[PDB]
Amino acid sequence: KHKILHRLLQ
Amino acid sequence: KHKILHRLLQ
Amino acid sequence: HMLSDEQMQIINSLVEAHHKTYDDSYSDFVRFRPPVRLSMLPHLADLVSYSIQKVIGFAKMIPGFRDLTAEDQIALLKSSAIEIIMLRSNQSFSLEDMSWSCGGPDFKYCINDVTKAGHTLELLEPLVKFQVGLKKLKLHEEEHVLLMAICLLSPDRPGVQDHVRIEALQDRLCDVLQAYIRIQHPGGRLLYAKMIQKLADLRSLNEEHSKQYRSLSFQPEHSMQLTPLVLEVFGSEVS
Amino acid sequence: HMLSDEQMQIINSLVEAHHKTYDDSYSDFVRFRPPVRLSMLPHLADLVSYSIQKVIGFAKMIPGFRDLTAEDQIALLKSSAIEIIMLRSNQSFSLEDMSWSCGGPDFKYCINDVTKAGHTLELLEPLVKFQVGLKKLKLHEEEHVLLMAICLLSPDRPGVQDHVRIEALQDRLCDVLQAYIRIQHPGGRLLYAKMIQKLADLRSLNEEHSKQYRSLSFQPEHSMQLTPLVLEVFGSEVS
Ligand SMILES: C=C1/C(=C\C=C2/CCC[C@]3(C)[C@@H]([C@H](C)C/C=C/C(C)(C)O)CC[C@@H]23)[C@H](O)[C@@H](O)C[C@@H]1O
Ligand SMILES: C=C1/C(=C\C=C2/CCC[C@]3(C)[C@@H]([C@H](C)C/C=C/C(C)(C)O)CC[C@@H]23)[C@H](O)[C@@H](O)C[C@@H]1O
Repeated sequence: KHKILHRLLQ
Repeated sequence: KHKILHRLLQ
Repeated sequence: HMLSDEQMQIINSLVEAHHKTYDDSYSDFVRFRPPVRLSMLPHLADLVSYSIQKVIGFAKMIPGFRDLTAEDQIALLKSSAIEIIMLRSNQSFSLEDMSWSCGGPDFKYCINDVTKAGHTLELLEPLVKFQVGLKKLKLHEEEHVLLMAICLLSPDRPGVQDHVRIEALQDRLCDVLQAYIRIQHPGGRLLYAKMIQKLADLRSLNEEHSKQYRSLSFQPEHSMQLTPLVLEVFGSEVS
Repeated sequence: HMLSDEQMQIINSLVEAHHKTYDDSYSDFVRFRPPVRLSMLPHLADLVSYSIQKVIGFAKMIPGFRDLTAEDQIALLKSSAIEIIMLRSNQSFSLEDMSWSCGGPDFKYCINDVTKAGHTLELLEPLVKFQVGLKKLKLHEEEHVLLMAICLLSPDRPGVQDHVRIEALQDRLCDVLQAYIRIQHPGGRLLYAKMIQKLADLRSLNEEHSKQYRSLSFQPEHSMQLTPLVLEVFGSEVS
């Protein structure tokens, strides 16, 4: 879950 | 799951 | 030989279904995120998402589709949606330009436009050859919509439960198409076999698109550019 | 009394963080689905989604944020993102027009624009009063960015694990803000209390937005207009 947030958070 | 498809399929 | 009353009623409703769901003015396109020349992924995501909504609308008006179970309706649409978009896009395709022209140079899509949406010639070459060979068939609108309905109503797709019912529906549509071509299409003795070959080509195009779509969907900086409807339909969730 | 070297380094980095993540030209806005006057939900969804990406970028440059656990980083952003967008939007807000002006009449948002995105005066009235009272404070950019960082670094949010660490970070930022106002803001004896009141108002605005966002997210014909990032950040999933 939160796939995009993890990517954006580096 | 498929929430939008169900709605679009009436 | 001629066509029956029930056979032409099928043709009538399928033609009306397509006219109601394919807008030749393309004026809705100014609502999409604009094209930029993965520069083109926002615009093409919105284009495909809009086109999925139209395919669902077309499907709902195919005789007997709405009487299938919700799961079968989802199954058929998740497996066939990209194929019907490929088939329906032939209406905007030009042999002269080798591209799809949608009422305005902003909405004219060449092959290089689609590489800027994350796809490769491994998909775009067979796709353009598919479109040109399909355009050379010069299908009547009757034949075009019958082929979309036949493609949609294929029982040999993952997830379908009522194999028997879907096949009977597709069988009746094939009967209509074969009869229409023999009676109404001058010189179409070879046309039905060619159209069924195009359905084969679409499976190959579908396979390659699914492969390249996995790359997009696995990189969050690209998948975040997609739409929720595209994520649903092209995603791997099973009912 | 004056500010320490470490206190002004915090101010330096926070100011740079905001300049790098707030583009005064608003030229990126032509990439959003266009505004239409729920007519405005596509455009405002794209606006908010873009703004979330900038808030994540700002957050990442707050001293100590990136050293928190991934879950705490997610927790703080999911709870505070809408508040920081409300705070950061004050930069485009005009007292004269009572609206947000983003370089072009197409990107000028009045209250009625936001009702066409599914929201009600129950949210839009306190929001506009919030903006006008915040604009009347005439904050220095230093104070503006400190308040965004303080808002973001609140330990009293659902999901946070390292209460102690987040509070220490927020404590240091409040220390900086209080000292900055006393030394650098002529006549600011009451300013710090007012700014902390604005943080209270944001909680109330957040609460009301979450309520109205549930309506959108529960109707698939509206939620399908949102973006995947907006669905994630404003959604109810917990790590
Ligand atoms: C959609 C339609 C039209 C053109 C279709 C096209 C031309 C652009 C590229 C397209 C979408 C292909 C590309 C592989 C898809 C990628 C999708 C993601 C990036 C998600 O993988 C597939 C078909 C292709 C016309 O506008 C009009 O005929 C209406 C019609 O419905
Ligand atoms: C976002 C920013 C800017 C304006 C902000 C605004 C004005 C439009 C309405 C807005 C988004 C509110 C509305 C409740 C949100 C609804 C969201 C969904 C429909 C998902 O519920 C909240 C803030 C409001 C400026 O463009 C500029 O200052 C950059 C800044 O970041």
